[PDB]
Amino acid sequence: EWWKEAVVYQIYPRSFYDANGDGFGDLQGVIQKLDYIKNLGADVIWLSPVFDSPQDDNGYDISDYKNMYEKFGTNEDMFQLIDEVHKRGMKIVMDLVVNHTSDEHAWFAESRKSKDNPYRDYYLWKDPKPDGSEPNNWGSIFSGSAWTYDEGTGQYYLHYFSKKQPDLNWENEAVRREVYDVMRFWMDRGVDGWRMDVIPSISKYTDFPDYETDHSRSYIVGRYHSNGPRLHEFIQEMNREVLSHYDCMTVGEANGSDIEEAKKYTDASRQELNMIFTFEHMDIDKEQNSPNGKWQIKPFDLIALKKTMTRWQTGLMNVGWNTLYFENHDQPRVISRWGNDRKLRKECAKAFATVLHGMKGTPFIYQGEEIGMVNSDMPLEMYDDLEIKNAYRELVVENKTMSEKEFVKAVMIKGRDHARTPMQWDAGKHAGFTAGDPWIPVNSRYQDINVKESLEDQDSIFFYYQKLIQLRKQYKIMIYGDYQLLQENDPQVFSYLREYRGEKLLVVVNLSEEKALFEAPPELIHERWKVLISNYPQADLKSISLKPYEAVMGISI
Ligand SMILES: [Ca+2]
Repeated sequence: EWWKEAVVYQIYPRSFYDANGDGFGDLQGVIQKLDYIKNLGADVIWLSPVFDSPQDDNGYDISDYKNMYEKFGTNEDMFQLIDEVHKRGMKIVMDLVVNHTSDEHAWFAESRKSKDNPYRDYYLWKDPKPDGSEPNNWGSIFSGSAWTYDEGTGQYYLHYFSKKQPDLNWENEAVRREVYDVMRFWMDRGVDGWRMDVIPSISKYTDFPDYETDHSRSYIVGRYHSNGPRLHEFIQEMNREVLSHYDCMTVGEANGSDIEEAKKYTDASRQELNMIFTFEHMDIDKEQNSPNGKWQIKPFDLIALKKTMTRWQTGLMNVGWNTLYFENHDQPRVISRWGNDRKLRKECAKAFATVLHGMKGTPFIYQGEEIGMVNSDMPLEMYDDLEIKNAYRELVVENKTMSEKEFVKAVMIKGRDHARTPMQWDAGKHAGFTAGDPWIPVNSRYQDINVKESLEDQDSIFFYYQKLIQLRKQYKIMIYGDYQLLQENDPQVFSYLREYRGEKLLVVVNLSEEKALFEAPPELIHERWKVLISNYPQADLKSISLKPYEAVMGISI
């Protein structure tokens, strides 16, 4: 299946390329950079959402599923992009955002008018408690309550995300039909698949029970916010009504998912989705459940990474399918977060890439990951994301569960905007992103980190990624082989083995700044190896003295 063998490149289009000079990346800009992506070697593009939206959550608050936001272009520009993707032998996946819409979507503008409106039951409306307060103690992921009051009609509406992202009512069959008609509209025009935004949230517990009260916080995000009673029923209905009618790929964004849930979504026999993004490996550097959420930082712990990635590799080894990612539009640059982004930036970027691309699953490359883009030193006032604005207000100003200094430090490590500063094309003004003024500043280190310098340097992170993708297309063991963690207890080295039809692939990566040692276990000592890739210049893999961030992948001969 082409989706098993794919390498996906995720574009965050407002930050990719600005062809028309307004500072906002656009769909013709994407078209003009497709040759670059094909030369890297990715065969599938996932576009973050370009549908009409007032941009409260930068496109994830959609106000029209059948038209583009004007700064991206028009549907004609989108149809051309689909065509240009296909002319290059590639595929395009769009972002399906159907847990919620914008409050400016015509559906919601109508819903909120009156209880008798035909759109009233497209959304989730509930009476206040007798004292006027919210139906329950559920929280929003972007801080505060999940409920907002509408004075006109005397009810609250639910939003798991912002107050400008009212949640759709999937109990109403008319809403399910509306979603399936959106999907067919785009698929009939050549969209090859969907990345499904917060897909585990679409089914609600319609009794809306309170969470057990904590004492540490007023609003709670927990187990009712996902995996509702009708979740898999709905995904199975979407497959029958839509996905089964096209040659397509689907990936669900699945924050909160564990390995058994992943098998419910991804086991082919269940006729749901092809794969999902879990957050469990993204969650290793926060406390389990602080009121400060992901902003309650912990240092990188390689043993925690090895345990989580291994549970996923073994859990979906012979049923379902994994996604493989360290970066996306919601995550910091991994080398800044967990590694060295200075003197060992190249070695480190290549080392995290080798850990990831040596595994079973579909790899995702976030725009700029392939040139080693890094987190930004911009001051807090320059950040754009509503998530930061809302968390500063709740955690620092109001509840005082984080100090100013601690919050600033956490945002410098994990703010989503580190992913969103423009793609770095060359060393000229605004890194070649725009001839105008970019919507957020370009990262201050762009003169040293960009596509131009990368293509001029044979030792670039770019060529290393290009090689990993080539290897994947040449060596079927990388796609189909099983997985075994080796040297499990080593606190510096992530090593593992893939096996397929009597061939072995050995991946050994020192995720640390200091020297380390890998010794092959006893069963492998009489293997002969050929080195397929390494991030140091100078094949006896039974014993490897590893330099800082040294990575090597060998195949048995
Ligand atoms: Ca533009």
